[PDB]
Amino acid sequence: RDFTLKPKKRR
Amino acid sequence: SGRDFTLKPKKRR
Amino acid sequence: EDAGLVAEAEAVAAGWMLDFLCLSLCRAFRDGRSEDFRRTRNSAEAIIHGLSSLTACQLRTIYICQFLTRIAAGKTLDAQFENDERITPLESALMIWGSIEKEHDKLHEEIQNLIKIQAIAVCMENGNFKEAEEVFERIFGDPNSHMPFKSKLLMIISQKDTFHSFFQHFSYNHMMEKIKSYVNYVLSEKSSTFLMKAAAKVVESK
Amino acid sequence: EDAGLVAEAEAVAAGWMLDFLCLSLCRAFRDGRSEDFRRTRNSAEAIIHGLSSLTACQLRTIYICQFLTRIAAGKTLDAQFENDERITPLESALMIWGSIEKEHDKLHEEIQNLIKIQAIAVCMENGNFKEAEEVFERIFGDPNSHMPFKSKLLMIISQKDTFHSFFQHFSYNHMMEKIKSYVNYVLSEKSSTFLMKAAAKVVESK
Repeated sequence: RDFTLKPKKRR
Repeated sequence: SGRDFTLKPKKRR
Repeated sequence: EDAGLVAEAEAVAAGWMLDFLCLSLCRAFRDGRSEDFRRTRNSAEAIIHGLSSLTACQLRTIYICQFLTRIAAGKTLDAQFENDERITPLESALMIWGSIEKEHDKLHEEIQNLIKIQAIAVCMENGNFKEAEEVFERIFGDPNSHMPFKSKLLMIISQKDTFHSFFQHFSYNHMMEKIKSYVNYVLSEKSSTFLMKAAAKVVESK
Repeated sequence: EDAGLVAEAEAVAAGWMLDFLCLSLCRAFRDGRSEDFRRTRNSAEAIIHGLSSLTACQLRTIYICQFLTRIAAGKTLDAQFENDERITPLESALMIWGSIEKEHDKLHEEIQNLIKIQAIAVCMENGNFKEAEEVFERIFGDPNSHMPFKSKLLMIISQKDTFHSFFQHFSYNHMMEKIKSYVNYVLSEKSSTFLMKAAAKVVESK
């Protein structure tokens, strides 16, 4: 849905 | 194994 | 040991999920539900990547999922499904069609020839007359010359006829509905698989 | 009709797969199997993304899966888990920990306070002292912060002492053991779910 488990590589 | 099979392609072939 | 019995149980449930995600992918492909096809494809690819070892039956299921993805992106020429950058999606779907363990009957031969014809027609309706000539040789060229219209396609490429009537008779849609005719066969062949079966029983009583 | 009952059947199977992949994620997290955790995470991502609606029971399951993915990447500061670019991995799990509809018991407070400490300690195991001060202000200026160590933490930042013995007592290891204790509690709550109990019976007699 609008839920995320994987991150992106620049915070 | 299972990691060798892809269902999604890449952009700009 | 309790840890070993868990790993085998997860590998069993992973096989149940792969079969179900194949039904959902086949049904979304037939029904033309594009967004449900995109989500089911992502779920199938993640479960496949999670499998440590494959059986012959599971490899057949993975190739069915792969075949539907290249066919769905048959007209998307800038999509790269293989490491070789020169393999068009319809060319990739042709290689998988010859790898699925299945009957090589009349329907299989009709779908294969329609893929070969449309692999060139897709390049024709984009101005890529050079790539259409390259696709023609990787498929036909002079391997063993096992096709009648092999010479008729060559001239159409030289015609640079972007929209030829021959491509409309052996159309992209005629290839689609014959694949969906086979998809309906796979939909019936696997309809008794565990996960979709128990899910159907739950809905029947409700 | 058939299309409506199919959509309901695919929703029941999707809920079964979420509970199973949640149990597999907690088990790989507890055991420390990083590669299996990475693959089970990707499978849980797409299964959750394919769910249209969510029940209150499934919402808690997603939060639990979210909580483990960010604790597993707690020391990776540049890993952005939220659309909000300022949320570090540990303070993202801190928001999820308060979002899970669960018992706010003794173990809940210990995990919460240890996350708040390590959210700053992780920023100071590197040379990111500016990020540590900005994490402290986001978690603790006023007044939702009844932690007595608010004064000691604010002082440790301006010490530049990375190997501070305060962080060796409230360490990342102590935070992991408290979370793995809760993971074991979750691991036994849904160890009797449909998909896992079905696959277990297939292997148990095998």
